[PDB]
Amino acid sequence: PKAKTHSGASKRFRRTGTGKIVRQKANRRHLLEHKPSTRTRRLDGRTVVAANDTKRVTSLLN
Amino acid sequence: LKIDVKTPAGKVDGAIELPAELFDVPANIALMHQVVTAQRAAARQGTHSTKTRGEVSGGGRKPYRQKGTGRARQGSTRAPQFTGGGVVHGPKPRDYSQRTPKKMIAAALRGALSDRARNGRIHAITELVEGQNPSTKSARAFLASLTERKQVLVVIGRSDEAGAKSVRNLPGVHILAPDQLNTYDVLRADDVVFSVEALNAYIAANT
Amino acid sequence: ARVKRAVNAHKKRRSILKASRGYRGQRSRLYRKAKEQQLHSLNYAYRDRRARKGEFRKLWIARINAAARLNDITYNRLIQGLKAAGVEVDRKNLADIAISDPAAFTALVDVARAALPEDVNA
Amino acid sequence: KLHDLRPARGSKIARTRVGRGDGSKGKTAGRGTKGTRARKQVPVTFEGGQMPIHMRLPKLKGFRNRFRTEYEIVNVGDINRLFPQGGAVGVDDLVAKGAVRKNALVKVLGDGKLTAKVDVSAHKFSGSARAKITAAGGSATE
RNA sequence: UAGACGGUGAGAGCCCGGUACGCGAAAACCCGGCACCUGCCUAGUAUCAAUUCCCGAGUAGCAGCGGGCCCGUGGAAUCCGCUGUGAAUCCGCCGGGACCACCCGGUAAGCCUAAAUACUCCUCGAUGACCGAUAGCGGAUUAGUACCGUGAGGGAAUGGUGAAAAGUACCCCGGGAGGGGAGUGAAAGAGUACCUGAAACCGUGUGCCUACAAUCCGUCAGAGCCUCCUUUUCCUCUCCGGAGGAGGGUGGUGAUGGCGUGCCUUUUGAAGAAUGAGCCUGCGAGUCAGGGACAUGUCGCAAGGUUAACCCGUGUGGGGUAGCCGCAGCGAAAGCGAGUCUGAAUAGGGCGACCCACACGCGCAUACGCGCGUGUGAAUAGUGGCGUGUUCUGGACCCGAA
RNA sequence: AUGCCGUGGUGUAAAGCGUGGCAGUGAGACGGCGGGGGAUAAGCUCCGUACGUCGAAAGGGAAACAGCCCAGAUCGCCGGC
RNA sequence: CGCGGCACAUCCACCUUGUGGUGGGUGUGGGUAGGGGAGCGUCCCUCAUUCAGCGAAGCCACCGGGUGACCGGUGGUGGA
Repeated sequence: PKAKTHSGASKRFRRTGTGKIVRQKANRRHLLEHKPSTRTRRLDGRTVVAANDTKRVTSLLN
Repeated sequence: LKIDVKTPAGKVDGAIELPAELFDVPANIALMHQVVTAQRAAARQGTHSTKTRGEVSGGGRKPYRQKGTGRARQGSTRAPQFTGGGVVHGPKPRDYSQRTPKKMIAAALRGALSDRARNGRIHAITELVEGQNPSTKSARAFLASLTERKQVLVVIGRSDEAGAKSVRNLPGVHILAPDQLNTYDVLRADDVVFSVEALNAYIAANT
Repeated sequence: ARVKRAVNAHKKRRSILKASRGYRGQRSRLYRKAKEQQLHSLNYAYRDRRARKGEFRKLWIARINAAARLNDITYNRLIQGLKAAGVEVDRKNLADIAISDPAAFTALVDVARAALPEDVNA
Repeated sequence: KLHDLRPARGSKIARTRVGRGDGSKGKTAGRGTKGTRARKQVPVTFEGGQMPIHMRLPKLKGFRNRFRTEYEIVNVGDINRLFPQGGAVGVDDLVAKGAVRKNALVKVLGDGKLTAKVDVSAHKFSGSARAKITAAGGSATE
């Protein structure tokens, strides 16, 4: 009767001004001693969703 | 573009200039098709009922247990495949109507009217009465003398003295007020009859 | 709108049985049993037209052999000779000649014998 | 008339009846397997064996304010082409043209060459908007 | 102002019952006008001071264990109930999301309150792009009957003669039933076992094959008989015919030879000694609601488009801008804004801008194209409706567990 | 030796790549060539090969025969190689 | 290979020189799950047209027809 949006998807993915979806990488909240600042630079940012699963995600958010 | 017919029990009256809405419109049959189909769809009542499992009495018993019977996996006596059973994916009472844009409806209607006008099928009248009382006989003679066709659509307005009375009992003749002017009727009827008052209100409404 | 699907069934049903006449037992009486047999019948016809072609070749060849051996020559040498002469004549009508006119057949044999080179050397 | 009336080519594609034989689609005609799919449509969320991508990934940082008084946008270039004559500008005129939503305050962009010398009745102009407005010779309100 | 359905011996405006339309109430009863009847009121308004008193008591609030509120005890508001403690009467009290202060709104702990709204066992009228007797409720027929069960409960199948009964008088077989001859009837190919009368099935007659031969039971070759039939020697009996025969050709039978391991399901793999089907008839499984969502074809408009609810109106037409998507995005947000963010700066980098076959003026360049204004017409769009395919939630392709 | 990445010519209706929509498969067997487990074993079993075939491919031949050999049926022909 | 008939892509020339078709040539055309495209038939509604108690539908047989899902015609039964 009326759609629902997967909440966790809405709380993890952000649609941009155009047809793209980004992921906040944050494998950096538990343990950070052995991880160098280099690896944290690699993880830091909001990368684009891989095209091997955008076709699923867009229906998860819509 | 600007033509009128004679008057019943009189001479001639009219001479009203018609705008482009009733003549210079290149009507699109896909549009007209969509609108008309929507109309016949909405006219359907949606009483197409049925009855299935859960509405049929009984059938909760599960006889003929699942081993040593030599029988099928029954499970219920009112299941589809058993006679006296329910219906699968049956005609549930759909209430439906193809809701469309006002622009599409209006364009289709003025398009069809412009086709009738281009083909010389407009009969603009001033009134239709032997003064006050109705006369099926008189209207029959007048309309049969003017249009010479079977199917006629009449537009009068809220005037029941003879406008909405003489036309009854006339196979193929329908009558309505402008505000209820659909397209199915117009496309069906050839010789479309309009009252002066009908054109005045209609044209004014459509500028 | 209940449609009562019988008519659509009856069309192909009777259409099949009237073509099924001639089979034995239930094969010419029951739809579901007749249908199966026609599947195999038509596959058989499908391959058997091709077989028919080949079998007729074999019968024609055999009869040619008989006439040739009555004329003291084998099929191998007969055909080789006809090729050397250039006699582009089929085996079908060659056999018909071999029956309705042995004399002309023998004449063709003499042509082939003349056309053969000499022996089994080259 | 109706006996001529027909539809446009390309619409009204035939409904695909599925379980109606082998010549059309098949005996299973779509659920062409024997696992779960032959009985049930599978949750798109559920992967099947591993931690879903939702749980796997981190929660997107940040929050949403309740008191986010969002303003609408009026592009000064759009003002240029909409009102080359100048004359008068205001909320009512912009919504009368339909370039901006109603019942809300509007900001002005620095996007576009403005030549029409006209005062603008609006709120929260950007610095570039004021520079363009006074370069043409108009004036901002508030 | 009667063409609504229906009935009447085959399809009725004018044959009928009826409809349109217009009449019609002793007695009862709902609403409604009037009278009686009933009932409230011998003014508290204006002004001022605030020393006095009141303004809902085992109540609120607080603490404890819970419900429910988007809100699962979390920092947990307000509301409700339970147990102990237990306030105030306007300089008061409650609330405004722990909480304090200021500000604001309002005065709980007594009661009554029509309208908009929900449902139709049941009673008139009406419709139906709903079935038409294995369907519709199970119930058109002795129906919740018969019947099953100690019982709670379960829970069947059976419609059609013909317009009219005109129901085959009479006669003959026969114990009768039943049949026959007459006869009614348009028809008995309409006889209570009755419109049409399918298929499996049983049976009679008849053309062909068959008792020395092994194969999913056929196909292809294919002899010779039999039915039918054209041309023709000929029967010249010929103003008749095809008798017969040759030859030719439809439709059967098919001697005899070759060839060939049944369908489906499921399986790496099947004719199966792997499963299911005795045969026929009927029924039986991918559909529907939602201004759902992604993509698509096509059709309206055109930086727009679109209305929902509800109103008016009669065939589903016109209104109705509240609202939604698009229109500028980035950023956690403030806030900034064609940039923005991180950041000391950002040189860099993340999201999004603007891609020229190119002229005028002009920096750059031998030529090749970069750029600011105007332009050789330079690059352009969503939205709404109807179908298609998919999908979410709805029993969701269907049947069946314990 | 093969095999693989990349480049420059040549040849081939065309395959490929990226981008969206809708499915299946996600148990594989045998044979040829190289390998481990097993005994120098098995119609055994686990891998590899831009090796095929069956699977999903009828036909010929191997007596009959899914997997080997040849050979990839549009349909018809009482035509040839 | 030969002799002939259909079909999809493509090349060429014409009709709107791909709306969609017309004429010729090359290559192509085994195929399950499965994707795509175009189709056959039944019942109902609307519009137009139209046969029908001088015999409709359904059913039986017969002769023909299309590349297919199938069709038409003739005769009989029956009677809307």
